[PDB]
Order: sequence, then structure tokens, then C-alpha cells
Amino acid sequence: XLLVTAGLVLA
Amino acid sequence: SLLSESELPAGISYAEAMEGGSRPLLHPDNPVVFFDISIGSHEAGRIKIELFKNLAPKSAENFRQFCTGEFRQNQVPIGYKGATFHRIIKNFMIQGGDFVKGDGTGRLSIYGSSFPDEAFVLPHFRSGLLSLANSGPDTNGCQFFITCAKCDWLNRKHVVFGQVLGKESMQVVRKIEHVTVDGGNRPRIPVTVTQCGEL
Repeated sequence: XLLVTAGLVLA
Repeated sequence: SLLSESELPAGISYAEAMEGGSRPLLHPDNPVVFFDISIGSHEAGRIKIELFKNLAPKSAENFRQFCTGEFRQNQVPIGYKGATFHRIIKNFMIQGGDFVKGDGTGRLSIYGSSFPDEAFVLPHFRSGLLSLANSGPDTNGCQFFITCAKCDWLNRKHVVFGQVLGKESMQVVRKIEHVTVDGGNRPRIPVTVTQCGEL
């Protein structure tokens, strides 16, 4: 999807 | 805590921000910092950023020190000078600030390994806002993103803590946003903060 994470980018 | 668009404070509309110079618009004591950006080896221009100390003081100060070189580990400065933008998604956002590893895994703050979410006052209501990247609740570190569109689905999960100032700043953001990326949204040619500091 459209997230802003730090390490495992998710959907 | 989250403000609706109709209840936003003065000084943070897109038009207002684009009229900005080098002084803060939201609150007079907010710091203004900058990045000079290189795309490959080519100077792309400057992004000036107001940090919303009035609303998100911990988040603002963390970012500010990483810009100025004031934060040390065993007397060695560390921060955004030489940091890259590692994840760029057209029409969404540009993400960077992983000076630890350069790949999105890095987490370090001036307060320790991480710091908690401050109040979620501002929404992700437009392009040109600075917000904290994280790995879920209370996991802020060094990474950030600059919005390239409204992204209100991120509200109450990421602290919006600044805004870019002036037209050149947004032009640089748009340039970064449109570089060629691989299938994992990593730029094919590096995008680097070559200089940074406080105005």
C-alpha cells in the first residue's frame, strides 16, 4: 500500500 | 488532538509556505534548517524547512541537531550530512535520513535508540510537509519523509513536524520525486544531502 516504515516496507 | 483542515493554524497553507523566505511562519521561535541536495553529482538546489517546535518540540529538536552537527557519539558528530533519500514514490512522498545504514533499516535519535510519538496535531493534508517515518507506535528515530501529495491515511500514525519554505524548496522536492527508481522504489542514481544546517 502507501506506508512510510523503517525496515520492512509493507503493502 | 488531530486538527481538521478547517481548524488549521495560520502560516501552514501551501500558498503561505510558498511565500516563505528563511524565517518561520507558524510560530516565531520555530527553527529553520536547510538541505543542499545533489542528484548524482549534480547540485539540485536547496530545501528550506521550518520545524514546528511549537507543536512537536522533541521531533523538531532531533531533526535540527541532525542538520547542524550538534549531536555526537563518543565525540563523533552524526547527522544528515551525506545522508540519502532511499525510497521515492511519485505522487506520494520522498523518504530519507537513514544515516545509520542508508537502506531504511536505520533508527537512531538524539534521545536514544528511539523516541515516542508526540501529539498528532497536524494532518498530512498537502504536499510539502515533513513527517516522521517509523516502524509503528513510538519508534521514531532519524528517518523522515516529505509529502508529495495529501496522505491523510497516515494521520495519527506519523507526526507532522515541519514544512518546506519557498518555491525553490518545492521544486527540489518535485525533482527528487520524479527520478527513476527500481522495483523497490530505490533511486537508480543517488539523491544526497550534501550540506545541511540552520538559518
